[PDB]
Amino acid sequence: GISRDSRHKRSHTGAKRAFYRKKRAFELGRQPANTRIGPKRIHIVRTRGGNHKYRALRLDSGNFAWGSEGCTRKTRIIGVVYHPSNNELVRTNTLTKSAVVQIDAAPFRQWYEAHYGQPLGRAAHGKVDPALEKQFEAGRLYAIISSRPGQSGRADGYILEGEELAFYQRKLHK
Amino acid sequence: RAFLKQPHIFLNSKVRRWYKDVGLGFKTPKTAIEGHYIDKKCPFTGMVSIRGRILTGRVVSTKMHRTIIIRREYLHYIPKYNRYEKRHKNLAAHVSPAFRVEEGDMVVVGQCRPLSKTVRFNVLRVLPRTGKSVKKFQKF
Amino acid sequence: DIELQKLALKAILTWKSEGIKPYQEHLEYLLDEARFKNELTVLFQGDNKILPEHRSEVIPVLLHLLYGRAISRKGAASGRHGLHATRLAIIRQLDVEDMGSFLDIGLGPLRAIRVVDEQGVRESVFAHEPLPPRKQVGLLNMLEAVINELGTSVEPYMDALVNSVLYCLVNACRKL
Amino acid sequence: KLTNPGPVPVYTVAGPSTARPLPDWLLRRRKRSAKYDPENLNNFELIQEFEFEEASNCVRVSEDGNWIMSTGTYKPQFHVHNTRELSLSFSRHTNSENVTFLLLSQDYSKSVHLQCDRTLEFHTPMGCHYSIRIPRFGRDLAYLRQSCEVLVPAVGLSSDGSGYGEVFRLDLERGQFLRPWQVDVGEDEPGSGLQGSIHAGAVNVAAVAENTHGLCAFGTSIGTVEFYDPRSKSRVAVLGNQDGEITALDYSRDGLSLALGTSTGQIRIFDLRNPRPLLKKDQGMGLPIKNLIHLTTPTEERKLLSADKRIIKIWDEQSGDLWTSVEPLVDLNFVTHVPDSGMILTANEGKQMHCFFIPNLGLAPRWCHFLDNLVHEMESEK
Amino acid sequence: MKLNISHPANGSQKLIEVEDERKLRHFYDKRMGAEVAGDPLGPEWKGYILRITGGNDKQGFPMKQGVIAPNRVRLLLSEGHSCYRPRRDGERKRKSVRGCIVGPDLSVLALSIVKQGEQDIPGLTDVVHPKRLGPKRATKIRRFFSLSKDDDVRKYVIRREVQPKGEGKKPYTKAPRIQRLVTPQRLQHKRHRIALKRRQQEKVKEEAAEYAQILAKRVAEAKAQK
Amino acid sequence: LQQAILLALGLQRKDIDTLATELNLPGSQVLAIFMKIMRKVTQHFG
Amino acid sequence: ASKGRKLRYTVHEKLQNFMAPEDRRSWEEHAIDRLFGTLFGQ
RNA sequence: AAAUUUCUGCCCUAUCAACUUUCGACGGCUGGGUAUUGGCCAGCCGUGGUGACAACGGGUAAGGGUUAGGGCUCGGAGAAGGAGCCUGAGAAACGGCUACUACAUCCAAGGAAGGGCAGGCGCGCAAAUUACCCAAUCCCGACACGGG
RNA sequence: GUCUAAGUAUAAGCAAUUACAGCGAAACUGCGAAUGGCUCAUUAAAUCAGUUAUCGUUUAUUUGAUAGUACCUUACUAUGGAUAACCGUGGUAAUUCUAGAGCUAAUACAUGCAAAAUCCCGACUUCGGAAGGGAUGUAUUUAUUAGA
Repeated sequence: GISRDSRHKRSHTGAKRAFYRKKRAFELGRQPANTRIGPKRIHIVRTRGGNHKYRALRLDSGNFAWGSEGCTRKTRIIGVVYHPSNNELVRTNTLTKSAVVQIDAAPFRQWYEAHYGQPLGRAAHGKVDPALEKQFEAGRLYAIISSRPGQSGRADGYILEGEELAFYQRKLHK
Repeated sequence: RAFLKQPHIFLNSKVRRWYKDVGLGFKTPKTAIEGHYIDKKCPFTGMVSIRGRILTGRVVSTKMHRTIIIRREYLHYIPKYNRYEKRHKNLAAHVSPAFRVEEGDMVVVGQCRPLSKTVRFNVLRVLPRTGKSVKKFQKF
Repeated sequence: DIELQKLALKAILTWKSEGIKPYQEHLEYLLDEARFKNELTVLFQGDNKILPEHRSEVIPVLLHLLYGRAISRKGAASGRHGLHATRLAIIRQLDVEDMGSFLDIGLGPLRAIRVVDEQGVRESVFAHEPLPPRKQVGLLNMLEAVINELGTSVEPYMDALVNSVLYCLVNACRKL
Repeated sequence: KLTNPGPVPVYTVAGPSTARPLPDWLLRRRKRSAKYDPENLNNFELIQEFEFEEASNCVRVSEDGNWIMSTGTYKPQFHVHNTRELSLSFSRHTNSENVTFLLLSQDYSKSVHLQCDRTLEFHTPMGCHYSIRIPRFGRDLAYLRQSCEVLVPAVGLSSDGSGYGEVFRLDLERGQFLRPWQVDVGEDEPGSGLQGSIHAGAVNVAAVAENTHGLCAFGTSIGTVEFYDPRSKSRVAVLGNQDGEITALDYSRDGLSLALGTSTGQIRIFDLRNPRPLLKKDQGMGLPIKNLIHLTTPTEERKLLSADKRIIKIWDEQSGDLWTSVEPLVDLNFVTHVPDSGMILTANEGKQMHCFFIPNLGLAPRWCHFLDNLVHEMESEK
Repeated sequence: MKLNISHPANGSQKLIEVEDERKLRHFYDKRMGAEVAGDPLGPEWKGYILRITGGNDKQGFPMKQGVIAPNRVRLLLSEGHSCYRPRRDGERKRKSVRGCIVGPDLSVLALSIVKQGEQDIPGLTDVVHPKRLGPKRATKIRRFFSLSKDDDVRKYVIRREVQPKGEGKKPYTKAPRIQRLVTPQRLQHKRHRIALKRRQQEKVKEEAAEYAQILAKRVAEAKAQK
Repeated sequence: LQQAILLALGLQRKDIDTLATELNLPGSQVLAIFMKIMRKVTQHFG
Repeated sequence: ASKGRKLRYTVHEKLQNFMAPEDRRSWEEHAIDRLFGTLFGQ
């Protein structure tokens, strides 16, 4: 019964219409994924052209990018922090696209002290912004999910840095 | 809310503003060039592609969230009268904050993909004229 | 050999110890070829991280199996994404005392090697080989991964590191 | 079929053997391509298709006890079984992952469920009686049988009128939303959306009895139980300031002693007129207890305690002693018991729904008589 | 309930008429695949023990393993199950089936002796029955005969002699066309595959080099116009 | 409930039908329970 | 105004005669109305 | 192949001037799914949108290209009834399964399978083959053959 | 329903002068059935038509091309299992009902180690052909850079 059609809606003139045609297979709406915290629970489904997409529903580790310095690592997921759409998603701790989520700091700190070597979160090219260093001494940074976990099966994204970092931290304070 | 951002231009780097032309002999306004508004539905700012149909016309409604309405009049030929009959239409287009918006002006709009139920279109040029309210009438 | 390693682990669990007991499922999921990386990130940065009490009881078996899994060539792909990123992530997620015991198990004959004496050059040592060049290039890949994923913290093992790598270099320049 | 403890042995006849199972496609691939020797005797099923391929939400057995309706997650649906015939009667699907259901009739012929997309959907064996979209988001559900009216707690604050927090209610012989039962949750951010805010603004649990008086007990996220009375349409009590979000709410068989619990994992048994606790237990870790109901061996009374850390502890009430505790090896979303005796059913985050048998508490139920002989076979094994 | 007992190690099977449900009483309350001694059956059955593998009750409903019921139970069956061949593919048909528990209500019991006693059953233990086909793959035949790397499985085959029509002609031998045999033609096909591989790659090398010198010439002419 | 069943036959001395009625049971379940009883008294004896 | 967020008190036609009220209650109502009288407040 | 999408063109009627917002009515921001764009759906707020150039409502009476001409060409819902599921590149096949309902078959009574058009009568009196082949043209398959 | 030199033949199938050879029932595999048409409440620019657009999408089949990806501490070494058909023991009153027992194949499902290899560079150069310098695919997702 779920779909994407327009036959149930009204026109630009505000007028409705029957235009009753039976719901067809290219109009298909599929049930959403509440990608939450758990071990890997990903299903695979063939689609138009038999093309398989990965519906993740429980996920534990995502790959996130410290790309202002040049690495990305597969770290664990703590839990959602904020969703711009819905506090209910924030309540039930769901992983969607563009979702700011706290993650671990151990392999990132390992890479920092492996390349630069300066201990972090405990010359001049090794430089961490102070709020990011607060996240580092907390051991749990703020990244964001920029992948579709329901439509790619995976939680990939980038760490939160600088302007968007202060923006979303202020929104946490809101 | 969330943070407005150009989706694939790296900002948080320690060591740009992407704006594209639409071509077709159009000029990206300076407000679209460097004006710090960011909207995914503007042609120069967002990643939408203008193609196909080019049109123009007169606004009747500027008072909406980045959405104007163009009243399209034409002289339909009724054969029973052997005459040309005035028929007004109503159009839809997304307003970029790049242009200065006037009411009753002649606004040039080009076709992009459908951005809502109604909007399939984007402003590319505005001609500031002294057009009056809906009492006025002209083939355009 | 993965089958050898699996029967080995079965006899390891035949040794019934309370240190190895709460992680045995993680050992089995490490040895299962379809859940290697994800079982590794279940082990580390998970809820069931290693308790430091029986950590001494659990380290040797897991380091030995992890060495064997870094060595095994069957399931690895081509390029760097074949087995190089595996060793990369292994040494990225291992501990420095675990790195000392890891280099201890990694260096078979060159664990106790001396390249410099009271004299300058130990030619009596340098005019001998304990190893084939296949295991030598593997050794150098291992220690390169060690140094790159460690960084500064390579100080307390230097007296083995420099001896091993400098013996390999001097054997190389002798053979050229 | 195994057994977790020594003295009082529980018996997981069925469930996920592995907390992280492989993909089932690769599993059957390795099965059909590999030689394997499994324990064919002791490994078996009771009932056909006792799984949901991702997880499940809520199960209930009927008042007739012949139906097993379980709501499951991947391609969200609900499996209904005739437990007399040990198979799926059918499996009907829905539009989103269900929150929680309730059976109206003594058989499965009438079901209703609160569904995550702000909906209350109804179900006959013919099909679906049309869902009602509630105004605001909700947590749980209760049913006035003596005057058929569904009531549901709601999260957030009300839009107009007061700023309490509400319990939506709709009568079955009327058809309308009668009135949201205003239950005070507290304050919220004035600059926000209409769905409330994340920090607070939730009514969580609601409990009632349907043989005794059945006072409308409500539980809200500031850790507060309120009371309404049927035929009064009004609040009766405000009580129970606690630290955690109150998750448990269940009347006893007498209809007087209440056993609530807070999301710190702290369970409290109260008398309705004694404000002092009849009993208190702070156990496990801080990971929240979810489900707590009373249960009786044919002589004594005891209590469930289900905390989501794979912790299911049966405590005593008359002595307070922890009678037994089980680790079901997975996270679990629902627990029931058979009201006959014996079996403890648990919908999990895992693949297969997992269930348990206890012999010291009760017997194998009326539809699985030979389970006593199965635990006897285990007794011959050890 | 009559008893079809098989000695599968002997390859033999035998249905036997069995009365005296008193003597059958110990078979009750037994799941399939479980071990029960035939010693309380009869005096020729001393030392004998067997597992139970299936059976059909009155009205011939077969008995699935792993189902806790004593009575007849209405199940649903998918493709890869026994007791049910699917009418079409991807098909889950719902069918009634007798449960594991050996009740009083059977007609036959499928059993298999897994260990003999000292007595020999005159028709079950006594007669040997070979596998109708031996293996076809060369590694399988090499494993059975424990052959070496040189021993010519081609002559170490198993042959079958048959007498055809034509008024009693000579016997005729049959040999199962070994699948996993490396033939020089197959080796040649591998050579041909890798030859086409290297030929493709050198052709890409040639066209890349000639395109490189061509584009060098073209940009030389372009900047010469410039 | 084993102790009650053991009382009801071993010293109260009645039959399986009145046992089925009294402690509320359909059939041979109490017979299987005494099979368990025999199992435990045999694992004690010897 | 919006999708469902307002309680449109509309009589629902199939949702009209679902279940008859079944008074399953064990006491005599005088116990409980005295009980609600002398709850915590009294 | 399939799938959206743009401008134009409907027939009549004001005893049809207000309508839409009554499953959002229009935006714009964010998420979900879809092969993708899309209030298509879920959170956020803004205000609409159409109409006396004829909205909206009513009525049912459901054409286009090939141009001396006529010719010739093209042109929604269901498979006993609702509900759910299953293959495939493409179906929500009506091909299947499951429940409910309703018939209704055999039976040794414990069980088990299943639901079409065509024809003749339709007063007791009446009127067109129960023909044959895939021979040609065309269509489908491991495929020169097989089936239509 | 579906067979070609070019899938799997031990039919204890026919026909003959040495794993196999021809014909070849059966069975597995792959293809098929998005139609041929039958019924009946209609569809009043929503279909439909012209006219665009996909820089917003999926595509078995067609033919065209199409893959540089070694080594990487085992020091050692052209691979697996099922099962069908088949042989037998039955059950029931029984339908595409099928139980037990014993076989065997894949273009069915499954894994898959020679000091070289291959690129880009090349100093010197007799067109010599080369010292020796660097480096090791693809599919998925995210971030960055280039895109002159």
